[PDB]
Amino acid sequence: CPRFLKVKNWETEVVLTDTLHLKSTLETGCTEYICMGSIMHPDVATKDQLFPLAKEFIDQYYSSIKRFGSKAHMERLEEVNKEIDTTSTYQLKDTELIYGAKHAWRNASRCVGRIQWSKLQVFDARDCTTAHGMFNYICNHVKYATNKGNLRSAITIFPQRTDGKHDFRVWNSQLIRYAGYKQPDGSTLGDPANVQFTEICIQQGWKPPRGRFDVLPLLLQANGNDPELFQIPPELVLEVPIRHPKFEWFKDLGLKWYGLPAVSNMLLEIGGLEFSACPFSGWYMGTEIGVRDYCDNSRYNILEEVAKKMNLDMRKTSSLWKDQALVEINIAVLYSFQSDKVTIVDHHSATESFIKHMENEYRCRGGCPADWVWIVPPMSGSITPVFHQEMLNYRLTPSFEYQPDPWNTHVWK
Amino acid sequence: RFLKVKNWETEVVLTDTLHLKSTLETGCTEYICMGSIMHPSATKDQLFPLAKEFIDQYYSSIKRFGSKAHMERLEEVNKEIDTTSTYQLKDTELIYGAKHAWRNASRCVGRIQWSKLQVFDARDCTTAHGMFNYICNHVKYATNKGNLRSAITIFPQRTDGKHDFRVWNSQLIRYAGYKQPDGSTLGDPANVQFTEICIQQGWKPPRGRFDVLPLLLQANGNDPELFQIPPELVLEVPIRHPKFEWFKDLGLKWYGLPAVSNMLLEIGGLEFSACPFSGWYMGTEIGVRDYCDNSRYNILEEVAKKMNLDMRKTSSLWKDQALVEINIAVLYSFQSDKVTIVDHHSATESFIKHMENEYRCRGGCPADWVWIVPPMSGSITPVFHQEMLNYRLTPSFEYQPDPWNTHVW
Ligand code: HEM
Ligand code: HEM
Ligand SMILES: CNCCCc1cncc(CCc2cc(C)cc(N)n2)c1
Ligand SMILES: CNCCCc1cncc(CCc2cc(C)cc(N)n2)c1
Ligand SMILES: C[C@H](O)[C@H](O)[C@H]1CNc2nc(N)[nH]c(=O)c2N1
Ligand SMILES: C[C@H](O)[C@H](O)[C@H]1CNc2nc(N)[nH]c(=O)c2N1
Ligand SMILES: [Zn+2]
Repeated sequence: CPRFLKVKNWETEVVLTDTLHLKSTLETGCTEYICMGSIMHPDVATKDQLFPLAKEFIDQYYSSIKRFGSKAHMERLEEVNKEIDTTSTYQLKDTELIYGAKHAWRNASRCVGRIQWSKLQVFDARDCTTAHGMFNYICNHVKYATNKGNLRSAITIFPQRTDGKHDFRVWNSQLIRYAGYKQPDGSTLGDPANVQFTEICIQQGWKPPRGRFDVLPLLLQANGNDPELFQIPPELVLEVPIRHPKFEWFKDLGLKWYGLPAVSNMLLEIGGLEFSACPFSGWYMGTEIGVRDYCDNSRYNILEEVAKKMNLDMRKTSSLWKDQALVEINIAVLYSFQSDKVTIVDHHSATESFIKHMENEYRCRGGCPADWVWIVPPMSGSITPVFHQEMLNYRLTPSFEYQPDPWNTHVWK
Repeated sequence: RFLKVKNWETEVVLTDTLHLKSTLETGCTEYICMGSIMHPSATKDQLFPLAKEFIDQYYSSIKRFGSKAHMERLEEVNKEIDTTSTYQLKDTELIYGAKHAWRNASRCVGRIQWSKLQVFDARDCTTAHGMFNYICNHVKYATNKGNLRSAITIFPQRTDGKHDFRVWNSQLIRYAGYKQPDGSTLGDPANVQFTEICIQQGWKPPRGRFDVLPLLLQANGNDPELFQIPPELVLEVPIRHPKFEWFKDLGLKWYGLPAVSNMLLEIGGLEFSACPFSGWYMGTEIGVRDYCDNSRYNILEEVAKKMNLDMRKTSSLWKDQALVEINIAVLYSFQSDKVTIVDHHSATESFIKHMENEYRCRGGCPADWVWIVPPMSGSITPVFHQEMLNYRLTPSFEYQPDPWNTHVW
């Protein structure tokens, strides 16, 4: 591979120079002959696989603290090496765990919020032994992160994978999501995307309220056991009702959303160690809710209903009636979050901050991996700065990876 | 391997086999993806196997692979390369090659139309005056009084790189750009340099906002010469709004014929360095990019003003509101003037149907998601949710160096 790669901004003419890509550790899925850049998703490590991966991470940590080649550095290496040899695995120090989480976020190419990468409260839940404990740790996460509306980003890390038969898993893909109920007539109530999972909860014993916005319970798996259900205390789930600063009729749509965006289905990889349950959260960019959750056809799909109340011409598509209702819905989303003092950021602010982050990363780190397809907002794309920014995508470690859904793999005891 | 692509909205899965036929790099490796890089990085012995491959897929596509017709054509291309270091395409081959280069154009959302393309063979052109005549005919045919028609004019292939035919204009029709004394820019800022090359060549600029640039035509590696297209061939649209009567007072117009002239058409290892091609506009090209790009006409703030919007915080989404209205006006103007235009909803729908067509009859369709998704309202068009595989099939339209960075005067 070439040593220096250039990326250009076509709006501002700025050329940046990337050396970081040389440290690339995982495969992107692309080859010289084909590009999988728009593809969403393109029994444990042996002692001989683990040695190099650990050292790689440890060297990197001691590099970051300006102690590379130090006595403490070599002692730590020997300690890890002996531990992998005696026990087939090793344990991270707390300092190492905190560094790893922050760097997994820093490396997350699909994330536009990374200017905040170094400000992450890390909760070490590695002493957790049961689902009830997982629940306690998660409720504490939610309340801390929620902070009465002034959200703070956090990750809670449960015990690492051992033999693969003893995984900790949060079965929910996000900590806070709404239920979805298929009707006999074929229509859906709630969030249609969550029907499969809503059905799983009901099977496990959940009593469904069968409403439009029912917060799903947590389905929690400790130490490879069958998962158990818990209801998050309602008072811990901050919610915002959606209203419009001009249209008085918008509140009559009976829409609201949850304040805390928290991903619980991904795998944290640090020094070759696998943290299969590592829920993390930050704060929302408006378009996530206003464009995707609300306007995707497979989601709440409210464009039609909103276009009507707006008295828009809906016969030809070239009136752009769809577009005009999209903007208003996203105005209402940002307006309702700011008025209730819940932290939210619009797609203009967020993309602008990300350009500045990316540049500083090029200046200090020699690169900043980014997935344009995820980075560009799902509306008004070219009037945000990221649209015009060339990006290099590649996969540094530590990282957040995808993993199989647990209901596909769980062995019911 | 047989690769699969999923649409996440409809859950339709398609299976791509066609990708196995490609041999040109895309720029990515297993460890670095350059999916958002705009521009990622011949003799007898080089020229033949390519000639062969192209002749082979031609006779395969007309259902006579290994025919007597096929065999002689191969021997034909043999001797011709052996003795002239090149070869000339049959007419039928030229037409097939052009249509398929459009078909293989990953970045093009309009490809449902690929097989309806009027091919003007201009290979007997020898002078810039010649080229100009050919181009005027192209523009006039393709404009067609508003009922636009896809066309391509193909000039003589490269021979030795020293006698290249080149259209210096990157597009056949574009407005001028003037670097003002006070530091502002008049017209289209994208064109400031090219405009200045024209003025330096004798062009008398009217210094207006929307001045059609003259043609700068290079024939056979010679110095280029200026030609103004006759105004009655250049169809333009005044932009007005269906509800906002003040929008006409903005003073905006755009040309009707989108016609890319800076690209290289490659067929059978032959290089057509001058091959302007045109179709018809998708509304967002003008409403979003041309008008609202910060480094282009940059009209967002002005429009938002006339809309009396609150422009103090970005979170009022005032920019978004203005953008939607600008694109409504654009569609409405063209439509009202019986000039062919397509909205990003219609065009994306057509592209998804086209994709399904391709996978069913051809086994795939290379598509560049970064280019296919419109620059506004992305996820409320179907292509946002469509996984697409990108790879490079030939015949293709490629990029080439700007001529002013290579030509020896
Ligand atoms: C602090 C405020 C943050 C903001 C505003 C933000 C912004 C975003 C946005 C808009 C997305 C796209 C999500 C989607 O389309 O589904 C995203 C994805 C993502 N974020 Fe961030 N983010 C934040 C914090 C974090 C944190 C704390 C982490 C991890 C420690 C993180 C890691 C990721 C990852 C891994 C993805 C892609 C997830 C996937 O594949 O579904 N982000 N972020
Ligand atoms: C017939 C109606 C057509 C429509 C609606 C259409 C639509 C589009 C659009 C919106 C773009 C993006 C251009 C940009 O943003 O700069 C594009 C690009 C492109 N089109 Fe099409 N197009 C059409 C016809 C054609 C024809 C006739 C050809 C060739 C014979 C062609 C080949 C290409 C190529 C090579 C690109 C990429 C240009 C570049 O790399 O800058 N298209 N098309
Ligand atoms: C995988 N596609 C489905 C996404 C559904 C979904 C539903 N609720 C919340 C999120 C959160 C995504 C998300 C995560 C984080 C950490 C920050 C942020 N701004 N956004 C995602
Ligand atoms: C390279 N990025 C800037 C392009 C600017 C530019 C200015 N005028 C016309 C075009 C042509 C774009 C274009 C080309 C074709 C063939 C069809 C279509 N609908 N649109 C492009
Ligand atoms: C097919 C395509 O990869 C898919 O729709 C992607 C496009 N870009 C995205 N970008 C973000 N932020 N989130 C998404 O879910 C997607 N989906
Ligand atoms: C950086 C990125 O490649 C560049 O901004 C691209 C993005 N997508 C595009 N898509 C289209 N249709 N036209 C363009 O000029 C661009 N520009
Ligand atoms: Zn790629």
